[PDB]
Amino acid sequence: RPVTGPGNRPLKSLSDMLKGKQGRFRQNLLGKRVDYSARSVIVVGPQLKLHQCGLPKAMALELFKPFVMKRLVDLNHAQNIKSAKRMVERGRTVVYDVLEEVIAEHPVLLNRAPTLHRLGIQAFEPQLVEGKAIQIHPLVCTAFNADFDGDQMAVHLPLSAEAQAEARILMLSSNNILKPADGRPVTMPTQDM
Amino acid sequence: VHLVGEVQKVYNSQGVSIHDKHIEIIIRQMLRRVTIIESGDAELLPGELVERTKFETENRRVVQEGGHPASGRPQLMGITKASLATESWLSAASFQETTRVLTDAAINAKSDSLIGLKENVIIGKLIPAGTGLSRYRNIRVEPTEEAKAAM
Amino acid sequence: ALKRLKVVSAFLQTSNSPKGMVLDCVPVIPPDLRPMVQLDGGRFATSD
Amino acid sequence: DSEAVVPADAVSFTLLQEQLHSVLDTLSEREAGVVSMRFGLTDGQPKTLDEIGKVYGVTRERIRQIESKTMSKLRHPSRSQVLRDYL
Amino acid sequence: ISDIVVPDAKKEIVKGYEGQDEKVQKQYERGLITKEERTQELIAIWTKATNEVAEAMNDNFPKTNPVSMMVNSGARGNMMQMRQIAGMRGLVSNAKNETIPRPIKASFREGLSVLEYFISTHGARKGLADTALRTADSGYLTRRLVDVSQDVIIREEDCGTERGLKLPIATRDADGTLRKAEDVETSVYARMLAEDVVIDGKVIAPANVDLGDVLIDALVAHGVEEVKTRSILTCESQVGTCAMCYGRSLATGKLVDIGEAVGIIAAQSIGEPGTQLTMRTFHTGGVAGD
Amino acid sequence: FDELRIGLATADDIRQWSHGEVKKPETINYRTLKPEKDGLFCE
Amino acid sequence: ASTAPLRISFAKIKEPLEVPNLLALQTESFDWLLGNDAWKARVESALESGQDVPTKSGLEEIFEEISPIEDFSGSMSLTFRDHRFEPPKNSIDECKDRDFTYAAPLFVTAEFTNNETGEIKSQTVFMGDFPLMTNKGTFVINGTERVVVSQLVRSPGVYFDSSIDKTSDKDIFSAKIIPSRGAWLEMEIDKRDMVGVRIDRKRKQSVTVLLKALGWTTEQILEEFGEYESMRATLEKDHTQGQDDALLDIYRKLRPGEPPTREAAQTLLENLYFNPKRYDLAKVGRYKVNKKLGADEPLDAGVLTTDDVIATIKYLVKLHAGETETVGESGREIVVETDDIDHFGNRRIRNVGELIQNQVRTGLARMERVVRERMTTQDVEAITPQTLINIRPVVASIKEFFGTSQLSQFMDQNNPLSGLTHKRRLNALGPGGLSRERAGFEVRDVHPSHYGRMCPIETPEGPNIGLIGSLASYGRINPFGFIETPYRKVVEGQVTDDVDYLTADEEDRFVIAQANAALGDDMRFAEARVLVRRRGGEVDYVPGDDVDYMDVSPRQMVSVATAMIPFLEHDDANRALMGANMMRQAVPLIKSESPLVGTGMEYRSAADAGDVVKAEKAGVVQEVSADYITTTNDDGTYITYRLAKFSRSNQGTSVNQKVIVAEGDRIIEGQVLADGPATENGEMALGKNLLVAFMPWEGHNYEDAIILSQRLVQDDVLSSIHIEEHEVDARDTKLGPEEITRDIPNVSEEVLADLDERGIIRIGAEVVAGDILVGKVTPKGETELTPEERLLRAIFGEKAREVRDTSLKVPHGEIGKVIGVRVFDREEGDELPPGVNQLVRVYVAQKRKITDGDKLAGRHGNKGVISKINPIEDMPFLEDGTPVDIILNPLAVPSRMNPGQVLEIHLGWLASRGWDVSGLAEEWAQRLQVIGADKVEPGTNVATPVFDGAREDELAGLLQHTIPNRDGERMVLPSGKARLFDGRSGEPFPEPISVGYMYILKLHHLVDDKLHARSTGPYSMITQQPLGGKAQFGGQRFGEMEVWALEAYGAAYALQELLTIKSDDVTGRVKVYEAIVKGENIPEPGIPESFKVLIKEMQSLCLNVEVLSSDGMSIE
Amino acid sequence: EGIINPPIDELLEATDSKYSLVIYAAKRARQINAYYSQLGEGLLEYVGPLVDTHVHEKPLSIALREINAGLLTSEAI
Ligand SMILES: [Mg+2]
Ligand SMILES: [Zn+2]
Repeated sequence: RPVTGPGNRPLKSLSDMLKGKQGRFRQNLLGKRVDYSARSVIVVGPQLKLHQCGLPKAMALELFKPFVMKRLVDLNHAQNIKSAKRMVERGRTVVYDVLEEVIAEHPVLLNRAPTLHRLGIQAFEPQLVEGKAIQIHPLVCTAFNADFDGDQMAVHLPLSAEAQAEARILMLSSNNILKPADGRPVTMPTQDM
Repeated sequence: VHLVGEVQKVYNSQGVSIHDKHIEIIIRQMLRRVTIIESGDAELLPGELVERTKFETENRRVVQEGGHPASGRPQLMGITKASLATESWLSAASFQETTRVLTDAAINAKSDSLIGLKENVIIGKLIPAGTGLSRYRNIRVEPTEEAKAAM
Repeated sequence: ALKRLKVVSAFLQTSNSPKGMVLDCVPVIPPDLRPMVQLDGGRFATSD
Repeated sequence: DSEAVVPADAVSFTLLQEQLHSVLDTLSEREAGVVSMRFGLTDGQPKTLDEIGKVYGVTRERIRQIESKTMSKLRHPSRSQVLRDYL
Repeated sequence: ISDIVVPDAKKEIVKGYEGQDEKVQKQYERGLITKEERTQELIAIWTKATNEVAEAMNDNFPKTNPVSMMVNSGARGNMMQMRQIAGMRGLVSNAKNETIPRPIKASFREGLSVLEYFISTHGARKGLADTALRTADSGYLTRRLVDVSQDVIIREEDCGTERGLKLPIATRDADGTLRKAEDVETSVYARMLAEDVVIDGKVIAPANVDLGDVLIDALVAHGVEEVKTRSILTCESQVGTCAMCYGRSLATGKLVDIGEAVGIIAAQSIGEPGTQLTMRTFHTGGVAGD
Repeated sequence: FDELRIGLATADDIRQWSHGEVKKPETINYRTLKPEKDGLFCE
Repeated sequence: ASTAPLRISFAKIKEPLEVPNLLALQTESFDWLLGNDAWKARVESALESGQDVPTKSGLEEIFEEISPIEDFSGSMSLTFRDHRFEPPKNSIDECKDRDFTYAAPLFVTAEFTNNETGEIKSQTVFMGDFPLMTNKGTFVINGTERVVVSQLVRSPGVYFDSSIDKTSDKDIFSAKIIPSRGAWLEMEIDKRDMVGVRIDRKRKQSVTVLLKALGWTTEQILEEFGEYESMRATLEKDHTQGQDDALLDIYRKLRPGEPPTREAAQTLLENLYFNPKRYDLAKVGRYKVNKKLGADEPLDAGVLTTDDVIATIKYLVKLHAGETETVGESGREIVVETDDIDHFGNRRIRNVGELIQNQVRTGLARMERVVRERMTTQDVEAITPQTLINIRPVVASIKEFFGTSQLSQFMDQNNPLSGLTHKRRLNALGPGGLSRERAGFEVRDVHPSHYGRMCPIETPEGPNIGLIGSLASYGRINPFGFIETPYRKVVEGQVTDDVDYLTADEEDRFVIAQANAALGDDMRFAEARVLVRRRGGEVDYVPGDDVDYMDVSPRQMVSVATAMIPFLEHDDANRALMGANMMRQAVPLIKSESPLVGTGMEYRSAADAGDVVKAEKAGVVQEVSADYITTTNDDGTYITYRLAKFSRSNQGTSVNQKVIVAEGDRIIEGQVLADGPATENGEMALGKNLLVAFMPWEGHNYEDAIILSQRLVQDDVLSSIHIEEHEVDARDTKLGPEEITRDIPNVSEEVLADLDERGIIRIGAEVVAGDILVGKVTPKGETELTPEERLLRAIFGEKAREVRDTSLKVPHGEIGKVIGVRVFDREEGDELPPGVNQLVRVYVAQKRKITDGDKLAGRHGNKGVISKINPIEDMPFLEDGTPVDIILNPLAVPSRMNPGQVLEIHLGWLASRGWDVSGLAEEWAQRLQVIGADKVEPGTNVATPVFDGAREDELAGLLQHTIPNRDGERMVLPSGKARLFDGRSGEPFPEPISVGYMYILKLHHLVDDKLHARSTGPYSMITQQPLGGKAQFGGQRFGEMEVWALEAYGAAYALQELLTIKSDDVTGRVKVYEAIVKGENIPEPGIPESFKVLIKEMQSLCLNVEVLSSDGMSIE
Repeated sequence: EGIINPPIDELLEATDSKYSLVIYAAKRARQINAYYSQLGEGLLEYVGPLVDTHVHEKPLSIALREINAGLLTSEAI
């Protein structure tokens, strides 16, 4: 019998912390939580182009807080850094204008939970849009195996110049037309068009 | 051929189509080790799994030394055994059976060379695949003289 | 005999002596890695 | 946890340090030095007045008056708009 | 409601079939036939009936109706879904992999009866459970494949050797003609010829060129029966595997770059349709281990 | 970061790692809420 | 008469039996447990009616089961004769408001009698508060309405299993007696051609040793058992002989290490089984064992006897021998056959009464142990019932059940249907039962026995598929615990108006017909050919007068939730399951509207649900108002019902209750006076019904996404209130007391503008993220001012004070108008937990309108997120100019195999525009005329029962005869499709489009709850990675497959930042934030922290994990 | 005015590989980014944007514009 301790459950052990599904190896070294990220239900946007994704104003503003603060301080909209933080927390119109200015030409990696194959993560060009649900291009949906019954897709932010470089060149949505399983088109779904 | 055909017909029965190279790479991975038999001159144990490259190196060494080579037969083992019986214990430890590998690695006192991917994701270093390779990453950048002459 | 040779030779080639089997001093995890953090409400939170 | 350094607070404090150092540099060299010693902007231990009046070679009261003048000058609306937002 | 038009002949054909069925039941009531033989003949009879009514409905529906347009185009659905929407559902699996004697004779447009709905739910719940279990198993398989397949990266531009692999370019050649292989794409396309090929004394496919539609068609027309394609199995590279042996990557259409992680992509491709497979034996047949 | 050598930890090695010795099971006094002396959590 | 609003009925067959009280399962079980007036009234009513029922209540039965304690001298005894209740001190609303468990006192009379004293001393004792159940089947514990769900389990008894072993090449049979409480036993036959016994599966042993150890002799054993060769072989191969030798042998095998003792071994054998306390077989166990083994009237309650063991041995060999019919030991002839466990005769539900009774039983057992210890450690003449009994175990077990237990589940008050379905669920998961890991293919699968006893359609679709299922509509619980279903009686082919309740086993013997079968004008069957079902779930027909029972209502097999769906028969099983699961999430709206087309049964579900407020007396209303309604019965009693108004439910939704009755109208008992959430005129109303047209529309409705008008946003058609409740507690800490005050430190003057005098946000003050709700300040803290802070304060002359702000602020991303605030003060008479001096809760309520992202769905498993809300003019309008309120993708219905929604849409259109059929002389016209649904005015709802709906001929013929809405023309063509003009471009669409009214629901998967974002926030402690969740600003997880996918791209640098800079590196995060803010390029990532944790941990297992470099030691 | 504005084919044939292009454009982007943040030291080694730039721009976009223009060259050590 194990050392039950309180009697409700066996006690954790030094080796138990280093083993299993919940162990360190498979839960805090190969898969980690990450800052500069978000999640929200996805809706269909047909007016988008193949390389575009719609980020709600709240999510876009919260993801890009450092960049929005730097832009606000540089444009004299906010006096100092702390005033810029107060302004972005308040949520005035100038903050959203700066956000519209700053997000452009900066990729974000949309990612769905199962991520069965390498097309599960695809870079996109963000685009501010009202509402609170991500707008996604219908063509790239079937690569994610993402229907619109109800589905949440995580958005991750490449920070370094190298990361956004890879997202611009490698992980782009428009350079992954062919599915790697057998080299056939996957970015032309068939439900409606 | 048998393995590729069997798995391909299993997949095709529904309608999906996977290219044969994807299967072939795994099938090569399974067939990598060889079971040593008649381990007389090679001086190591008989009847245990050994990598193909190590077997070739030992055979070349012993034939150069003049001793007759130790024979061996190819052995096919599942993916799980192949993954567990890997040089890098820090990758096998990350795999399903953490306790056993750690005990045998500690007893063997084997140093884990960081060549590989899963071990280089643990340490937080750059994976040696894609943009993380040495040859791609050592390049330096500078414009041409005519660009500076223009501006 | 094959298994016995495997382990005995693995110990022979390695410089570490077999006496490491029987530990004499038990190491202790650093306290921050087994936190007894203060919890609001006068309660406590401890690791096993 | 509570020990984790909030990056927002850390960067705000670093910007505060930079702005404070620049504002002190705006003041005269001796005035900035004496006020910094009086408030330990170079070292974690501020030196009281007569303790400032040993390395600088001025009296415990001369140092007091110039420290007061530095406080008055810093309280001027000129070098206060930037520091007000930092609290 | 009027889009889905049930075939008119359905009632007459099914009442004929049920007349034959009740004749068989009558001749079973006297003991002239064993119960198991009754089950087998009835299962065959109703399989024939459902195939025939499916054919009748397939003939009935016009090409201009919405369901035909959205099933023929490849948009969504399958012909069997329309079969069980318009025509009778057919035989349904009993619990623990058996078959019922009285298969559902009603389509979803007419509406199932009570017991018909119950015996359909018997299979529906099993299908959901099977989907969940297959998803979990596929995930575990993908993890194992990705782990064993790590550490195999492309680390050489071209192989040092010339040995290759023999593959069937064309098979099932009818009399007096040459027919290409049915599954030529998944086997030999996107591979690399180890050496040139000469059939009429002239080089047809050069060495180290990727194979497409035009080249394979030309080689089949010239009448060659096999081909020697370079592959990773025979690759002889001092460091990992070379790019030339692996051939062109499939997501880009071009020669696999040096340093690309081919093993991870292979494992992911193998494990991706594990959820999609969902194939199982329809019935054990009363024998285990066969 | 070149190699993670692992092996049996002898008593001498564990003594070398240690910055002291744990002599008590005490964790924290019930009133001052501070770590005790020579027990667990000792500073 | 006036029970429910008029609803035109399309049903074709009359129903003899009315639907029972939908909540009988909970209320009657708890009445039995309490043994109050209701249970004994029911018992005597059944007895005078001749119906069987347990005459002994639950609490008194458990008290009487505990015999008086006898010490080693047996001198003393305690008798617990009678138990009684007192009225609860706290009213239900009071307990809900002030966080008290709704309980009542329970007393019992304990009598002290000692032979040595020869005196009897009687004194009443009180064992604690007993959590009581309100009339609506909910336990209000700690202010939260809990509900206890019935638990499916394997009933105790014998179970025989037949199996095939590939190695043996022959059949293998096994037997197992499953007790209620005691240790278990198994009897395997011909494992290797010999029979054996598993005594706790301790060791290998034979049957001969067991029988010899008993008093039964070898001669009589072989005389009885000489007709079977296998057991004769077992006998002769057994060398040991004699009762003593076998007994000591089995004792040695069982408890090795000590010499065998005859008396000790015999006492052990008596204790393990023959003792009545260790092997307490429940009444159901004996009841089913005597039937299975065929024993004629054994002991009604008791332990297995040697006769029972020998009978089981016999039965096992008869089953193995191949004989299928043989005489039962001390019983009549009985079929010997293998029994499958999954049969619902072998499945028993532990209703709430039995679960609470088991917890009370273990508590009383602990009490008995404690008092026995006290007698062993107490002196005579100082022992009284008051002092001896310790009430801690009973109260601490009945309190440890309702909290921290799987069966006592948090109520989900999303709507009345969700409440009902939560009440009626039969959760197979729980203690002492089928757990999640123990699930297999068989248990999840449906069985032919689940007909009227369990709904096969509806169940959770997650990993626990089929393990949890709702009780059937007509199901009733056997007193033993099995589930009955009613059936009408048939005699000489004539259906009688008599009903008999059959369990899962009694059903097998008979042959049951189907309710949908037609009947003639006379009570005889119209057609000789009739569909029936028989033993084993067969569907073979039996024409003519041969049946004896038939189903009483065609909706027997469907639960309450599934019975709501109209045209269920046309939907696939999977989509019906999804729709049933979806209907338990529709939120109540500002204005509720009952379905135009639906089952006829929503009224029963609504009324039986507790949300509606119905009258208890037949009087006249005297005062009608929003807060309360007053009624005056003719007798003279005055009763006023207080209507809840905008009070937060469990899920955070309003429970506003409207009023229907007028001033002077008459009332009958049970009539509905006030609706609840999702109700209208006493009818369930989970959503609004929208005019729907099927077409793809510019890709907005792609892949099941939904397009709806701006009218729904404009007219508040789909709008719901959502009330959030967050509270703070002014606790007392070591440094001092935290103070709730308006004088918050280090703040501006405008932030604390709307606060009250004591620092509480006023009522009706709109708030946003960051707004102060209640202002609180820490007592103090050891403040060491930093040099920069010191200089800044001196320049500005502001005094930093030890008191530190800890005020409550609205969580980020929130908005709403405050509606109420409650304060509980320690110094006041109000009681609080230790330490908390003051506790404040604030209600923030917002009127969430339908918007993009919010999830929407219908009844038939068709769900989708709103993708765009076009203006009213962009909608494709109909010929008269009426825009269609929603566009749905046609691609869904054929592939989803749920054409029932198209039928619903057509019938909704037909209901919206009335119809007139009189003298048409058509077949469908005749059917409607005799049904009575011939002349229907516009707008009146229509009822299509679940399996007796409107036939397609009826719908077509009605569509031919819809009332002309305007200008004498019908807009929908006979085919059911209409001309739709494009709103935007203007030109008509090329071909007609199917239009009509669909009942759409607003789910609780709103986008506002799902939206979460994080620049940088809180971090975890043991490992420095970001922590999860939305309430704590948590970063999304980058799982193993994510890093695999990124490796597949070859993107190493993005991975390197996603593992090091963006988490798990303490030095890197401050640096990267600083670099981003200052514009400097991102710095080089360091080593992660989790790797350092790993190496430190593995160093703590005596593994000297040394990080070394190629050239000696490495730099880190 | 988009991420796809510099097409990938020209850059790819200029650099002859895809990962090489990523790392080399990233190095150039880091160089221009650290130039823009000089704020006064004026180190001679640093080189600013060779192509014209907007008032507000991303360093990586200008780097990729330079790669497409072809006036930039690389050389492995
Ligand atoms: Mg989905
Ligand atoms: Zn090669």
